[PDB]
Amino acid sequence: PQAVVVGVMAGEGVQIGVLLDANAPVSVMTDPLLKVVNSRLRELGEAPLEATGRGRWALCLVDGAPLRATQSLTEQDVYDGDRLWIRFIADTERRSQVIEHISTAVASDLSKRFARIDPIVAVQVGASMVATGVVLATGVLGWWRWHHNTWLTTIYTAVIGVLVLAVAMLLLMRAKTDADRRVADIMLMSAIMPVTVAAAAAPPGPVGSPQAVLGFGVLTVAAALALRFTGRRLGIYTTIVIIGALTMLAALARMVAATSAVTLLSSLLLICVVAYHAAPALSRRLASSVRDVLLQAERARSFLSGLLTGLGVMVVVCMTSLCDPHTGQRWLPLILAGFTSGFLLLRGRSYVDRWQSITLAGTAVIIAAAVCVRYALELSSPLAVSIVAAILVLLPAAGMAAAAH
Amino acid sequence: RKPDGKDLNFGVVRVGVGMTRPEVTWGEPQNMPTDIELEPVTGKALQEF
Repeated sequence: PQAVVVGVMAGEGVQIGVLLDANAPVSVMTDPLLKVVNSRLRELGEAPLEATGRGRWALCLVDGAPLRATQSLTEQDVYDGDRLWIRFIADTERRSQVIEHISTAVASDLSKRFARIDPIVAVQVGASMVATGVVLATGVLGWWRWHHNTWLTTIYTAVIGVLVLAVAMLLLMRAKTDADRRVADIMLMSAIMPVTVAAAAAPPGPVGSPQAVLGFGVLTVAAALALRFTGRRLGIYTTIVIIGALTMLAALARMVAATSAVTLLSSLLLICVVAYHAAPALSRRLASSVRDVLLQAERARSFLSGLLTGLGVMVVVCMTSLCDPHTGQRWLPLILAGFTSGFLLLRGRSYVDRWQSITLAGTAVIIAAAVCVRYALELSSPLAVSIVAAILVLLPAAGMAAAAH
Repeated sequence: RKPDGKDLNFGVVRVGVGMTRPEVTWGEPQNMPTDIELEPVTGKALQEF
């Protein structure tokens, strides 16, 4: 217990293993320690560490935070095998500055703490407004067909799709910086929505099972095709491909032959269950020399975050459709939802990434809440709503309490 | 530090931080209006300045 071995970082990146005194105060070690790292760099043939004007030498954690100069190395939470960094921190002492006449003083200070609007942001706002515009146009065009499934909806939407896509094409070829690419990506992202309803609106007669198959088909193909050639925005495109592909299979079955929705809903639930188990494997197969490791790691993470999210959307939509307060053994799907929620709640702890772990955890809570709301709105009664409200408020409160207390 | 006359900082020691007079030398405004003739906005402005 008299000493601990730790790695010390020095100028431009040399890590050196050292055995430090575990109880002397850190300020006693920084001076001779600087001499030692300099001596080794000199023998290695490198350039030593040097001061610049006014400042001081300090010993810090890898995160840069300095250690308290008077405390012992054992008094701080530093253990054998950890690492520290020796660093130069400059002098912050300077004159104070005063403006008395208040109108000028407000303008001067207010201009330094915040950012004014500029032309680069203006263009991104414009792109965001047009994207929002076309999704509203397709919505009203897509609503008219429910009352009149004529050629108008497809003819009108097709030209919009072509026009938006044609613009995005010129922008993608001309883009030079990430600022330009964000504008183009927003423009391209919006082109998928009109083409989808444009295709699905072609088969005549009352809308239903046969029309749906084309929409989810072209949606799945377009999202996948965009990703293939663009190689950016993996998460959003991947999530659309999953929900599109899975819905197309269900739509095809219902169009050909299906005894009940429960059958398809149960089948989808089972397909998602196996997919949740296979998820990390899919991500692994779908994804100067050092660079290769960095690129692969984040790409895998991207595919996995979208995959876990898309499956979440399918199960919440499916589970809320499976449970029912009037059909048969009303309690059977309710307890099945409980068992399903428990699996996701337990399995969510196996993920280290914050958004993957948080998104999975949240997916279980929304399923529980949605079922409670379902059993409150339908089969309505004063006791029923009273009971659900008590359950709905205590449920998350208990989860928070377990972590906070 | 050197004691040989030209070095003005010899025998001087820093004790802390505080107020000091700048090297600027202000000249009084010509033709100043009398107290009853002063306009209110420009009066306090030149005074607080």
